[PDB]
Amino acid sequence: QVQLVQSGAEVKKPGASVKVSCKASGYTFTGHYMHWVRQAPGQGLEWMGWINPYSSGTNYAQNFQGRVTMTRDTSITTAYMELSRLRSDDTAVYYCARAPDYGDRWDFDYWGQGTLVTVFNQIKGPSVFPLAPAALGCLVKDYFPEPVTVSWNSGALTSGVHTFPAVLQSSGLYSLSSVVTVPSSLGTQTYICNVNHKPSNTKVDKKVEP
Amino acid sequence: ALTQPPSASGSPGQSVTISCTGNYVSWYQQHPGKAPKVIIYEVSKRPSGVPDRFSGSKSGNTASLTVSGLQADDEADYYCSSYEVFGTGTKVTVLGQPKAAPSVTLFPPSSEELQANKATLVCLISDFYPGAVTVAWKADSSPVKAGVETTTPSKQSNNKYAASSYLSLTPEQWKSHRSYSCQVTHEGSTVEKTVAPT
Repeated sequence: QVQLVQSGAEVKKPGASVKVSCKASGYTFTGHYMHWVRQAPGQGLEWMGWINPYSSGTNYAQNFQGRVTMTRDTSITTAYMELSRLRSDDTAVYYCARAPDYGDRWDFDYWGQGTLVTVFNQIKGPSVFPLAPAALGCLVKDYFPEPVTVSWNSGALTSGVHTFPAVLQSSGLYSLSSVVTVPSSLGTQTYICNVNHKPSNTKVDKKVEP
Repeated sequence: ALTQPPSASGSPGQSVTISCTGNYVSWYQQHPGKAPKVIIYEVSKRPSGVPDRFSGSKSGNTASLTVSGLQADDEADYYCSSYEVFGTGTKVTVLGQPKAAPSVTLFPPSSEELQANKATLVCLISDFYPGAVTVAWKADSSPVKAGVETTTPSKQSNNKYAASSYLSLTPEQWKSHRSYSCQVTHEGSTVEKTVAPT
């Protein structure tokens, strides 16, 4: 049987390097090409390159040339792929896939379980800005890492509160929005959003009014 | 270089068609939190284990993947690949629960944020099934790609999906443009929310 078992999950920092293995068994290691494809969380597949296990020749992608190196080991039948100058946008799951045969080299009939890389970087106190209305909320922008606890009136209001999931920005910082539904009542009730981020020890209360 | 429809869905037992506009064509099925698997190779051929209810074709510059007799396992992402180029992807849903139109709420940048030389358009989408939207920001009728950061749908507490999209803008361009819009498409259903400064 054909199996592709990769290395465990890794955490790196901006500028660091990570090496991912791909253990192969049950087939001719040097008779089929090995390809590496990455996929960011919530994004599509992106081909990175292929390496011939026989002649150790590689054909990297244009956008990854000069940054990715692919090697192979005949004795342990393991393919390797090392990427340098990692950034916050390089957080992706990396799979190693096998070319089915000699003639067909792109219909990957076997895939690995994947190796999640988590390029890690600057923590930061969140920036809270009110969202005037009806619906009113608060914007938790440029914070890292997850999670952030958002409440209203120190937990007095819990109905109609929707804490939307944060977005992984291109800068590596998350942005979360939590809003409430009100009869609009705006002039009578006072609304204050309490955001607490334990990793950076930041707790700021902002009052939202029209 | 391969374009796919953002969303496509059908009831259990229906059939759906997924386009791929860009040689051979191959398709992949990827369940959430799982590795992609080949279901279609060499235009229309199928590997072992793929049931006969999967089929493909190509007529001109566009190839189509059709799944007949939809099952719960078919609810997954689907991509078309030509050699090394991969498509945008298509989200397939077996209409598990009753359909629900998305709810859209758009918030302009706050006064406090503008004082810090920053501006962000917060567009919020909630209570929509299937979980697949198409957000395209419009600046006086012209779409803008830079600064667009859109999440992926996630399960709510009521079996529906929620998502959020943000358009980061500078104060100078926010004031220059007359208005901005958050157009979201849910399988051909486009609803536009427009906000304007001041």
